[PDB]
Amino acid sequence: VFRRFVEVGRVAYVSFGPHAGKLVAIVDVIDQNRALVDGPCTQVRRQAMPFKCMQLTDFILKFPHSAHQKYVRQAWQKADINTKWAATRWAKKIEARERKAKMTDFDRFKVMKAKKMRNRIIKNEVKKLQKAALLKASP
Amino acid sequence: KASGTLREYKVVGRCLPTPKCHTPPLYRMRIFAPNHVVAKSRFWYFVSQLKKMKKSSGEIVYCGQVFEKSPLRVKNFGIWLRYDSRSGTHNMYREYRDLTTAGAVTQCYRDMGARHRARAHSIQIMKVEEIAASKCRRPAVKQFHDSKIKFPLPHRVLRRQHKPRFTTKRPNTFF
Amino acid sequence: EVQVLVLDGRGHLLGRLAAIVAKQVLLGRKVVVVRCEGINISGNFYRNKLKYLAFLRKRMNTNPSRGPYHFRAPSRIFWRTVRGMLPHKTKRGQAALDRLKVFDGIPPPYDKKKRMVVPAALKVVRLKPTRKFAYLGRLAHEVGWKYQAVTATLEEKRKEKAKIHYRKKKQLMRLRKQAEKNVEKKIDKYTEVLKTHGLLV
Amino acid sequence: MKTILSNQTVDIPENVDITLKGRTVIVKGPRGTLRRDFNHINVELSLLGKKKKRLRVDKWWGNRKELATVRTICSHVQNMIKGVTLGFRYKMRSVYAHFPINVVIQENGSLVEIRNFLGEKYIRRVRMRPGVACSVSQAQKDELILEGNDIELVSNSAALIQQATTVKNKDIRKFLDGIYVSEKGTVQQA
RNA sequence: ACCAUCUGUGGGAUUAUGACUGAACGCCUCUAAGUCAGAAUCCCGCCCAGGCGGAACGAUACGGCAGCGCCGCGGAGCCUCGGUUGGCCUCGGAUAGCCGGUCCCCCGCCGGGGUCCGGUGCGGAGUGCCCUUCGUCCUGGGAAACGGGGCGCGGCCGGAG
RNA sequence: ACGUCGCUUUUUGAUCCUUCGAUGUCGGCUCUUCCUAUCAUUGUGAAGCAGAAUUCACCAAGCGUUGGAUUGUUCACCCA
RNA sequence: UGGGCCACUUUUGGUAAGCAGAACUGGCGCUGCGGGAUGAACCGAACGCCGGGUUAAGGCGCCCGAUGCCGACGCUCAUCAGACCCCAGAAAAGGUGUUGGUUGAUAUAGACAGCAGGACGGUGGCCAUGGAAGUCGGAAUCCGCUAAGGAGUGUGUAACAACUCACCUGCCGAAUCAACUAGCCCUGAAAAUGGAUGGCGCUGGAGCGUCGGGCCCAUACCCGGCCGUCGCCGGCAGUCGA
RNA sequence: GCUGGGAAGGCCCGGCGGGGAAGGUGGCUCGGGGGCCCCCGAGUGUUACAGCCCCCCCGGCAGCAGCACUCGCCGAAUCCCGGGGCCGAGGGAGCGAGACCCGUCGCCGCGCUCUCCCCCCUCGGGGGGGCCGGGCCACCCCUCCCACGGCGCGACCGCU
Ligand SMILES: [Mg+2]
Ligand SMILES: [Mg+2]
Ligand SMILES: [Mg+2]
Ligand SMILES: [Mg+2]
Ligand SMILES: [Mg+2]
Ligand SMILES: [Mg+2]
Ligand SMILES: [Mg+2]
Ligand SMILES: [Mg+2]
Ligand SMILES: [Mg+2]
Ligand SMILES: [Mg+2]
Ligand SMILES: [Mg+2]
Ligand SMILES: [Mg+2]
Ligand SMILES: [Mg+2]
Ligand SMILES: [Mg+2]
Ligand SMILES: [Mg+2]
Ligand SMILES: [Mg+2]
Ligand SMILES: [Mg+2]
Ligand SMILES: [Mg+2]
Ligand SMILES: [Mg+2]
Ligand SMILES: [Mg+2]
Ligand SMILES: [Mg+2]
Ligand SMILES: [Mg+2]
Ligand SMILES: [Mg+2]
Repeated sequence: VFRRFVEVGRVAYVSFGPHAGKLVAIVDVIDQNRALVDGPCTQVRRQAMPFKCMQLTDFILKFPHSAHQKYVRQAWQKADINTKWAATRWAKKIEARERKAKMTDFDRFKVMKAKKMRNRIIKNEVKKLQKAALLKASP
Repeated sequence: KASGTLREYKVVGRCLPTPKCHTPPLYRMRIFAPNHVVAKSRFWYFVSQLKKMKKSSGEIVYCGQVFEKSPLRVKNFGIWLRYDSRSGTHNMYREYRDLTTAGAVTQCYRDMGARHRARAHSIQIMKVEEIAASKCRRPAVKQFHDSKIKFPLPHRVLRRQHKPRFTTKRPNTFF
Repeated sequence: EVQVLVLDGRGHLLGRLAAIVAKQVLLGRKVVVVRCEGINISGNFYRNKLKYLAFLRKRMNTNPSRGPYHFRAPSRIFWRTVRGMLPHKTKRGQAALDRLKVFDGIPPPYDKKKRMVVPAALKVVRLKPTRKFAYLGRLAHEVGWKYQAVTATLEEKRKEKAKIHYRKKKQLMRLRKQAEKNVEKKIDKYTEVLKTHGLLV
Repeated sequence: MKTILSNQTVDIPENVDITLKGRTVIVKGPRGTLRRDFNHINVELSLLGKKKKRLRVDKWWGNRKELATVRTICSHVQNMIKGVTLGFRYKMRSVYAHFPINVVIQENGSLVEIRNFLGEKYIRRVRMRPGVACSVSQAQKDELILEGNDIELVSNSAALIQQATTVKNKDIRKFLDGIYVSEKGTVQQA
């Protein structure tokens, strides 16, 4: 039933801690609780990291266990993990949450007006569709 | 002695010079201590038992923190220790995996406290050695020597239980 | 909050939920806990039943009519636990206790509402999967609660009604998505405005 | 000590179709359907092959207590396979010293009446578990055949009969009356 | 007045205990997960009392000015008690998994199965959604025009915990 | 058995903390409730348990545990 | 005033005592305040009346101020669990519950466990006797066949017989066994009104061991205001606009 | 600022190599899942179609307790800015004119003027550059003493 597995090369996304919000690559595994983790292209130098702050993504990189950061970066840049991660819906959701939080009062005003008009249009269309499906009478 | 995140100290000491012997020998010890003060205290405690030396009748010529040589290399530590249980004294040998020798020793103190109710003053470290995976003996460590190690995290308990404290959606554990 | 906070008692640990609710009612909030028979208790059922039987044995020897009133209904049991967590012998404590409403099953005033869930109290995250736990409904029924049957049937009927309502809600969302597909051209600019500021990925 | 993984595999015979609805295993075969959910055990059940049809039970980070549930689940599934392929037949030999035991099979073998156990007037009435059929033998003198698909239910019915036939206030080493399960086997012996 | 006569009752979860399947520990095993039988015990029933606890229902103040109920937001007001400062009108649930959508089979034109397709650190997301108040007057482009509002009348349906 | 570790406060001691500007001090009768370290009864396991009778132990205190001669007696013994 | 009492350590009588008597220091008495739910003596700290800040001991699920930390590592399931000096309850002895540790041993020349074979001859060995043929006992402990078989580990017979094990081999393929030890838990573990980690309750911990960051308040500490006292036997007769 | 004049680390495919092993790369053998070609699992090993550790003949470059949050102790080797809260006790400080409209006063820290040229804004008012010599340090040379540390070379004394 499991689809994501901690292993050598799995790309993890850090949720909290000093390195929160960055992608990293699992290099090695220790004691069921920590992993030697090193994300070179994402500005995380090699260090141990608990599994609790990791959220595995669907990307797996190919390199030997405990290889050096040179080879980790080589694999990462050949895979273009930055662009693929940007393409995924997870990072899109995170970006949208961030840009929703950073909204100013004027942007909130514009959002209110646009959403008001958009919901008016959509609701009117829904009423039309309900009429179309309501004009049926045949047992 | 209490704990924290232990740091290893090389402590070099000697007896004070006497007319009998103007060049008393120097002795080195590795003390895993919270700070240099406790390192010196534990050094004097240990050399009092090992040799006929005293803090007052001797002096410490050096007390320096030993940085980890390879803090990015996962490695296996075997710790020979002896400790005072509630009903005697026993020697133990334990296995750990850590990026630092001092971290392995801190793990040893925590593990002895959890498993044997032993305090840091009872525990008495007498050897810490980096050993090979083939030389490992405890299965809890031996099961991590696999180039194709792979496991999922089955039951991710939500740790942000109070943020939000009230919500309409029941949490999902599978991830 | 000034509104009435409604909690769905299914799957919540008894003490874990009562501790939150006591603070809430002390802070001037109105709390309504429904479906109190679905509250779990950690530890195995026979142990929990033994604990409640001991509470049953605790009574005033001289006159049991004055002694500890052992309330049998699950809602009353949860209410008593909340009372034990509250300073009920003062006026403020009595007001806080009166701000709370407890129910076995879900009455009509609340069965047409949205029910909140407290993650910090849920059995799923406050119990390891290997531990045994007991249902307040079974425990109360076996210690004297006489209405496990009627409540079960009424709850199943409410489940059927809410299922029909949910079916209609699904139909409404299907129509809403179809209407968005219809007026994509008309609302394309407002969609851009929403997207730039992060609503509607 | 949390072992990283403990896994065990069971081969499915060709004429048996096993479906996984979560942790609910549905085993279908020539003798019918056996259904059982293992929702009280947190495991990873998966079906692997296309011709072999292997079924793997995985348990990650299992300590000593739950490491033993893997073989339990595999054995229960193999019991389901055995039940839907060959069925379970428990042969019980009713032994008595003096008083013969009158065993009467009522409606469609779901009710067993023990009449003259130790020569008394009370008639024991035992209702077999659903889907379990009782019979009085023809090749044997005092023998009962209990046939079914769920081994749990079949053996529980056999135990019901055996514990209905119980001696009281007597030296049980002397009074050896009762019905005891002589052997446990299958139908069709395949 | 046992100094006469009459009446005195059912179920459930289970204790001890005996078993089932089945590992741990390629054998065994009543136990570890999951099951079974089970008692002057326990709990309820039957029996007694009936909450500063509720229900349904009835009648509801004169032969003289005399009371009252309901309808009007009908008006004018007095006295007294204060809180609050948008709403959310709802599947069932699982957590070693979920949710949404579609083509075939059943049961009366919809639901349930199976195939297929999607999403899943839940975006068909409560970290969410809906409404969003300065008001008018010229005055155009868009949405609309199958629309909006009636403390507007009359009718139908549904909701019983 | 020789030893050894406990529990209880239904015995008798040890002490004198409370009460001497007073807590009515033995026993019996009456009457209620509680404990179990269970005598009987329910369900059980065991025996040098064939049956009967008996012996040990378990869950267990719901119900019962009597009439009299002597004695102020509690205790003691007997008759039934 | 000349009745003292309590606590750490030392210490005498006593089975012991919230008993009786000594030494040192502190305290209570004579003392309030924070904490130990509660408490003469324990922990902190001693006090004029207030404001701000910060601590002590102790805590931070709710009662009840504060962990509503995305705390760390492990241990533990109790059908009488556990939960903090004084302290308000327990022992020896056990456990194939689980964990850690020590020591020893067997093993791809095939472990261990299961299923399956063999389990012999001198010799029904000597005394012992009523019968003791391996198995009631007193002594001896050898040999050959062997792959191995003990003049025997048990069950059994009056003795035999017949089963069983030591011991060898087959099938099986990869690790396995035993003896100790100390952590939690369980047994050991029984009293009277109904009742007590303070209660509620708590089992991805609100339990136990070892640690981190925060945070909470005492009459304590710092700063400031005010009152009074004490001290400087302080200053002022110079009102000397000349 | 100091440390091991920090430890590791990043780049220069680090180049010349050596040695080693597995948590064993590729390949090869075996047994399996996909229509004689791919994936999975068990053995061999020394680099192969991945890599890891140790030694160098030596490294070089940025950075340096890192504004890529890996692991310290501090500030004569330490400064600047901002926010929140509580507070306003005291009441004749003038040696000066001989006070008189009234102690904007003591100590401490500064600015301008009683000298003059200019520069840049502003319609007289603002912002700046100084204005002549001294030393001492930094640069070059060569130059003394002392303290400390290490290394070599002796004379004496003592320990064989
Ligand atoms: Mg089997
Ligand atoms: Mg008998
Ligand atoms: Mg009568
Ligand atoms: Mg049992
Ligand atoms: Mg049953
Ligand atoms: Mg006295
Ligand atoms: Mg008096
Ligand atoms: Mg009196
Ligand atoms: Mg009296
Ligand atoms: Mg008893
Ligand atoms: Mg009674
Ligand atoms: Mg004394
Ligand atoms: Mg005295
Ligand atoms: Mg005093
Ligand atoms: Mg004091
Ligand atoms: Mg106090
Ligand atoms: Mg206390
Ligand atoms: Mg204060
Ligand atoms: Mg407290
Ligand atoms: Mg609070
Ligand atoms: Mg105990
Ligand atoms: Mg810096
Ligand atoms: Mg003032």
